[PDB]
Amino acid sequence: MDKFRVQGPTKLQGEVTISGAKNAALPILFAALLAEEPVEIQNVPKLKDVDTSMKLLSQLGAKVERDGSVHIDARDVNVFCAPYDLVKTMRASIWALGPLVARFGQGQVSLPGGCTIGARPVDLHISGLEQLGATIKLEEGYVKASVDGRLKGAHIVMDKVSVGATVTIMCAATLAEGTTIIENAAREPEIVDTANFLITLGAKISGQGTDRIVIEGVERLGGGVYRVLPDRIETGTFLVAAAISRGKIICRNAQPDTLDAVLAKLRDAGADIEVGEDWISLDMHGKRPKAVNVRTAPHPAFPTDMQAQFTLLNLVAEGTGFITETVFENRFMHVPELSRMGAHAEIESNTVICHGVEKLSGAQVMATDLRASASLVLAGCIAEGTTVVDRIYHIDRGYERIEDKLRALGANIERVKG
Ligand SMILES: C=C(O[C@H]1[C@H](O)[C@@H](CO)O[C@H](OP(=O)(O)OP(=O)(O)OC[C@H]2O[C@@H](n3ccc(=O)[nH]c3=O)[C@H](O)[C@@H]2O)[C@@H]1NC(C)=O)C(=O)O
Ligand SMILES: O=[P-]([O-])[O-]
Repeated sequence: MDKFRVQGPTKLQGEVTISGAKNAALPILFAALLAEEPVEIQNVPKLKDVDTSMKLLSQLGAKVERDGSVHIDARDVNVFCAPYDLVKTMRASIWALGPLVARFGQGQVSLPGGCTIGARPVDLHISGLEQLGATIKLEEGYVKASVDGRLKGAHIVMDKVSVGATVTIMCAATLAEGTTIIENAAREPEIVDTANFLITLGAKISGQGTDRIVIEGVERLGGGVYRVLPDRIETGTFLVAAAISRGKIICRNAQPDTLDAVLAKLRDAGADIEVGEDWISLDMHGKRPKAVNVRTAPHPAFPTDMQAQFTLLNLVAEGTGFITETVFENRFMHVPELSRMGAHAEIESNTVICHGVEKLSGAQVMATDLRASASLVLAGCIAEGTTVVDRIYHIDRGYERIEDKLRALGANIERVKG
């Protein structure tokens, strides 16, 4: 059980290089199961979620190695099941289903269960596949999919907006007979990156990043080389790190058009922001941030993966600000932890109401969330005294070596093995 011991207060300033998007890497690694010649994915972050993906790929029969880049040879894939033991540790494994059924006509993936952040059903994944001609049944907890021959292009109108299901259907359709059209598709940058990787292998896709995606089936996909886009969530997290510590920062290897909503909100909090073509700068000019009001929603609105960080900002800001969550309505476990550190907040239904205090106090807190818990580490950096963040293996799934980057910004942080 690793822990972070953090010493503050400390003013975070300097620069940071952004790693590749964790949530682009993942879908792409699973899309590689479609490829019949070898592919190299560049700029992949070193995260536990990538490790788990590789472990699953390999288990399926693919040939996988890695450093900066990941290498995948999916020619000899010969087992078609993502077993309970893996899926339970990372529900994104469900992404194996699509490609497996599209290419080999069969696929067995464990049905994911409960998550601490809220209800997370996969009905849209299943329904999308059935609509593409797959037959799907559930036995022994496995969703078992099969198709005689290959899938058939279809006009699919999505009941609600879903990143996961949009990816599942998009990927499966690349090897179907004819044209698939996805209506009400998710527009997340990562879905664009995934589509562009697919095209690189010889797929025919258009409309990615808009609500309508068109896929023209081809008979087989090849190999190639593709570089993953920068991680907007990591970028946001560090921008926020500076904004709460009254610091200044430059983020290198960024993609600004990816963060419109976040940057706009940071300006409202009083930050001075400039952007280049692959950098973002933020300066607080020694100022304490002003409270803001936020509502999470699918891209390009403000992202749920940034919600906890902005909650922290508000909790040390001037005034009162609320944050409403419309994507994961129970994603507030960070709030009671920040309360142990002297933050003043209440939760009414799916809105947190924050009353900013001048400074927080060090305490023992517990991580539980892949992305959200990073806010506990950030809190540690600006709190008065010593904070111990327990159970950071969660954070290790989500960020590449966060302590190294924070230290290079002035943080007093240490990883211990209690
Ligand atoms: C928490 C993850 O980030 C999440 C990110 O929060 C969400 C939204 O941004 O989109 C991905 O999740 P996801 O695919 O599960 O999210 P979505 O499917 O868009 O969620 C849609 C919403 O509709 C619901 N939903 C989803 C699928 C479905 O079949 N039915 C359904 O009702 C879910 O409850 C959810 O509340 C990212 N996960 C990955 C691996 O990319 C992470 O960082 O690991
Ligand atoms: O359920 P898994 O995303 O921790």
